[PDB]
Amino acid sequence: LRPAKIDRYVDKPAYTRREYIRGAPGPKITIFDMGNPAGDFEFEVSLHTAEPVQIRQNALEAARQQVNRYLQKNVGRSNYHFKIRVYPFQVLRENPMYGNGMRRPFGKPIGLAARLKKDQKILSIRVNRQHLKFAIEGARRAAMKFPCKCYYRIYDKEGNDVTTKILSQ
Amino acid sequence: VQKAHSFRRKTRKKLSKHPRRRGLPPLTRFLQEFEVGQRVHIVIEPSYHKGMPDPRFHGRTGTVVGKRGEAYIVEIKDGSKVKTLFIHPVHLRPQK
RNA sequence: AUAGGAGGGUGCGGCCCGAAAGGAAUGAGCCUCCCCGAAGGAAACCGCGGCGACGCGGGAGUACGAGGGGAGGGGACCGG
RNA sequence: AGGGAAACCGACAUGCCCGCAGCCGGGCUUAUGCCCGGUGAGGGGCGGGGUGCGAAAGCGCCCGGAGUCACGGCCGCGAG
RNA sequence: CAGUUCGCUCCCGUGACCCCGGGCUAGGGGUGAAAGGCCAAUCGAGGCCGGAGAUAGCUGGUUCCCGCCGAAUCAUCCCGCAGGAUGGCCUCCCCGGAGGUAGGCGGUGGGGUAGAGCACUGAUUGGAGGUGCAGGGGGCGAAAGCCCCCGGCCUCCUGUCAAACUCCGAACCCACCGCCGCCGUAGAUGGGGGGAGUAGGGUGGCGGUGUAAGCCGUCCACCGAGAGGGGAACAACCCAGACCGGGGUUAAGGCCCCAAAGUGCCGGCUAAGUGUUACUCCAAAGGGUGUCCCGGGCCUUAGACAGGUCGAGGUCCGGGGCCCCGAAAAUGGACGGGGCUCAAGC
RNA sequence: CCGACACAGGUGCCCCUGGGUGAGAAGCCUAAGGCGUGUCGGGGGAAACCCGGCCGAGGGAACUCGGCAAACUGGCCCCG
RNA sequence: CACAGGUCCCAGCUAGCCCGAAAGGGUUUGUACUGGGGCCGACGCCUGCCCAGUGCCGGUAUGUGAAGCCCGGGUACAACCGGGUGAAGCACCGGUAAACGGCGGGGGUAACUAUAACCCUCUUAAGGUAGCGAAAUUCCUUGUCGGUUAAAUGCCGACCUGCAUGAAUGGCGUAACGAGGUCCCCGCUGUCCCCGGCCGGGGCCCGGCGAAACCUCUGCCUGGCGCGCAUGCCAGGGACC
RNA sequence: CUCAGGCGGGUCAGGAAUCCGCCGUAGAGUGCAAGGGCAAAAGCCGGCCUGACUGGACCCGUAACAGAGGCGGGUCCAGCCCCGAAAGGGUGGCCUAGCGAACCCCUGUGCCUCCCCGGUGGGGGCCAGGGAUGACAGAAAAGCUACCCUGGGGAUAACAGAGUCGUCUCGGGCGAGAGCCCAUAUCGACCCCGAGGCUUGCUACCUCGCUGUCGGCUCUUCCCAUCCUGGCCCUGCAGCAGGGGCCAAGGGUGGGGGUGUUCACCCAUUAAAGGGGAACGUGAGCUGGGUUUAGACCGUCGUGAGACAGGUCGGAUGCUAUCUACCGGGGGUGUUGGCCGCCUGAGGGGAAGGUGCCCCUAGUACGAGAGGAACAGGGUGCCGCGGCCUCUGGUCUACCGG
RNA sequence: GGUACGGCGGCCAUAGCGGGGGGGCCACACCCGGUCUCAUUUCGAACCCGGAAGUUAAGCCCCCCAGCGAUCCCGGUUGUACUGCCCUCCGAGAGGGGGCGGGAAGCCGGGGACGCCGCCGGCCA
Repeated sequence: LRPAKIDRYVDKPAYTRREYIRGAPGPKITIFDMGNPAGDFEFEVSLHTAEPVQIRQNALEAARQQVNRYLQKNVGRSNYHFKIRVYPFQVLRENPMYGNGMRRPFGKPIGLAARLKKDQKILSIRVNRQHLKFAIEGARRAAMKFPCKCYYRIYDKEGNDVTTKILSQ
Repeated sequence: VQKAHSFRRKTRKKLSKHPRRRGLPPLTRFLQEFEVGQRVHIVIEPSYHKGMPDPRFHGRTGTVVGKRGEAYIVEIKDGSKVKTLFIHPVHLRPQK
């Protein structure tokens, strides 16, 4: 597996038309909703990206697995809702290189990634007051697996930012 | 790979029509008249396939300098060359 | 014989040459004085503003200014 | 005197319109000069004409006289 | 010593042996126990002279001065790709006579890019409702059938997309008309003729491609084909476009010394020689009661914390500036150098 | 004589060789014959280093691609 | 490379093979125990299958097959068109492998587990026999086992899984021979541990004769810029001739 | 006249035979790819017909601006016609692909013409259609070169240099999990951020009027990401030893077997037997074993000449130092007159030293036991360096003897 | 001049889809019957020929709505997203920023919108 810095940046154009892309791989991440989606939770911790970034499906799956394990261990399946709000659409290609070099260098698909915009939410963990610390820790652990700087905010049901208010008292 | 220019080369959107404008256009544009020296814009009607100028000259403004049959003779200046075209009135619009 | 750059360019200073063809005793370098001067352009001092570096008005568009002219002294160099 | 593969046929010495320079007349302008109205060589455009294709229309080329010789120069082709 | 030699060592030395004189085989030919070997220091076709000054798109060279204007390496075609022709861009001469449009304002038309969005086409997490739907599998029943789920297909909610999607849609670009501006009767726009050179471009911004360097186009700004003043030197970066002799003021930028100009002024920050870098060169994720600040909070001046007693402010959170760790290379040494700490850094 | 030469090559080793040792026209010494012209001389603990030659304690191929080079044996008689 | 030996092919003479423009000629003052043309290469034991492919040889009934000749048309004569005859050569048939060259694959295989060995059948002519094998041939490879050494990408013997051995482009073996390549043992030694002395000739100085290769000008460094590795440029360091 | 699909209802008949009603902007269809256009149609079903024609103009595109043989398309005039009541439409396919110079030849159709005239056979010419060049703006066309030759190219490869670091080597963030519990004694998944230019690759920027390759020997020097030697921290550190980490580059890091080998493997010692840079340091220093000419053999491929980043045997290494560089040896000038002698020490160089073992401490501390230290104190070896010839050995072309 | 009358058109959804109430002087229709004109790939269903017994049930005409669709104005998101020219402005990079000039899309809230308009004629006056 090549370094993620090769695909971290969004200079290249969007490459997501499976009708014309030949051999595009299938997704490696298949679960995006976990916990109790229909539960009534007071607070929502959302993780935002600081820069326009491409997050590989491998990183998304790793963050999903670790955060879900931590939440199951420390919260309870019926006390949280962990959701990943972005699906990988961009197709990551690579130069398929006795042995020519840079001749016909158009790349073949090798993976998938999700492209995001500045200050865009990546994932959201809905929890009650008690489990806010665990939600924050899970968000931090997820952020530690991404190729860019990320921050987290706490919103109430309406959508007002109350992160400082809550974390202070 | 180099591609030569043809009549419909790269005209997916230029020669397309608004979805609500599908069908025959009103007959005023078809039956309009012009006078020598009048200046007219070249706006192609994709539905009518007769008397259509090359799409490369779509959107320009030319000078009427005569008439042949039901087509108007329109002169344009491409760079420094004078080009004469025979355009059906349905593909024309008066200036102002 | 304590000094660094393709061996030259700009400016001048030592040492040396300097009859002719270049100026010059019908005056050379040089010393003094007087007049007009384009663009530009101070300060002493007086009053005021600013926390301060400093600035504003007068002095003043004055002294000076590339160059263009004139007079006086000396008597052999200047250019090269 | 051109048109045509060939047989072969075979044309404006100005019918008309715009119009620069020049010329004429008028106004302003010290003058230069500018403006206006006519005539306008050369110039442009119509009209008409010869021939080739055609049943004809219509088109191509051409038609209201400038060429020729010489000295020198640039260039293209072939010869080293 | 020698355009093949000398020394030691080594092999044959009555045989297919070594040597001499007279003869024959001559160049696509001779001779060859076959190595393309030898044929007068020449052999995958000898030498001499003639064709012959052969030809080449390939390499090199092309001789006096000043004056005026001044390019190009991009489109089509070639057994074309180190070469040519037709165009484009340069220059010189002449005809024509009243206009022209690089810039701008307003108007009449064209557009589908950036952005955005799901109204089409194709993708996309979960939930709710509706449909027996060739789904399919089970309970149920000799059998025909029902009852369960799961799946398929529609509507809605929820969470996301598109270079080969668009219900929308700029900046902006182009054509034409009126005008301002500029050029033009000291003759433009335009037309005819003569002579070219140019068919490897580079840097820089943008677009496609690539791990990146790079490759391929586009923009015409700079070098090519460009002096002078600076960035330490530097093609391309900044000022600037230059006839000759003088005077002055400014531009880029600079003022502690090298080095002309301040150890200049006020407020704040840095303790790391961090820095002393406009760009050509410049290290990150992650962390820091290191400091200087801003904004929100909860307790809150004999009451808050540190250890029911003292008795002045505490305890968090999200941020901003500078700095710190993360940070290992080969000749001795690089902020240009010296050096610089209320600065000569920011 | 040929090779550009007063060339260590080739042509001509083409014809011949006293005494001793010895199988020998071998090696060494020597008589006759020839020469000091295989042509620049002189100096010197006057070095390092290079080329030719001799020896070298203990070990004996540990060197090296490889015992390259050198060393060991060496003639004659008898046995085997 | 040659060689003696083996074997194959053409030729009864005005032949076979060959030089040449021709005339004439070489083999030839020759005559099958001969002349000419290939391949292997003393000697010992042997040399298996295949004639579909290419080549060579013989036949060629039959098809095609040039000119010439004949017939009809055409031309006042020809040019021209159609048909008949039709050699060689090809098509066609057969021989020929010490001619060029080839000698696989599956269906399978069972009985003991592998093994599969005998063994039967089809694609096209046949499916590699005797021998030899990790080889001057073996990719994996420094194959595996044994010997040689303390230690073995070496050498020798064996195994067979022969990428890609093999019978006259010969297979296998072989005494004697070799300035051929290759491994080991005794002995020897300055090859080496580890180099040290000595001899003669140069080197060095002095007296003479006396050149050439080469040469943009010049000529100190560290870190940089640059066509990317500078004595000459930039900032520094050092340096008497 | 109106499609695809869907809904409700119908004998065989069900998912799908053939029907009936409703919804249905095209979700159908077009001769064919895609794009666009087409719903009282350009689609579906029917009637008639051949304009898929003849003689000609002007214009757009291929080929913007900006030149073009050939080709395609558009707007028209005339002729003779098709459909329709008429308007109106028809010069092929709804628009964009389905194709091609010169010369020569075949065909149609009318005319001109063939050397003094005329006739006949035959020939030539003008116009239209056709036979093809796919390398498609149009030569008719198989290979080896290692015996090669020539002219050039750093416009263009192999080694090296330069840029980059995908790969390579080496670090860091988080912490699921393994560790009796315990994430961090030790290992650390899935993910993410970096350093070096020590492997390989990519690019083609310098070098093809010449910069000699791998390996070994000789010799010099440098980096730390340290193998040992010096000093420390954590430990799942009792001692003896281990695992992880920090400071530290003064010194050492050796000898052998096969192989051309670097490397890797193996043997006996050792404290250790570290990885790298210097034009993959070092051929005007050496050697020439591997690699890469010319000779030859084997296997495989090719009809063949031949080829093989497949083996195998053989196969040349030029130098009189011009400048600078370093090693030592000399002659001058200057240092305010000259000369002899003795000193000072600014500076530069050094490793002048490095490292084992043995005896005691001690069979002690520690430990159930086995096993087993350290401080201090003594001895000595090896490597390196600088000197000497009394002793021992070599030589001793002085010398003596056989 | 009137008319809850018709024919031929213009812009071609702000005009459409879906709903509610009202009308029959003339006029427009539904509708009665198929000999003649015309037709069914059967059907007088359509098309066509001949008329008025009935009806305004609905096409048509007059008025009304805001459920869907469309679209105009205003306010908020917002001078946000994005962008032309210059830059010795910042950022390790990605990229951003300053000056002058342009400026959305979508969403939310309040209004608009159930079409305007032209020529002629019929009937009445």
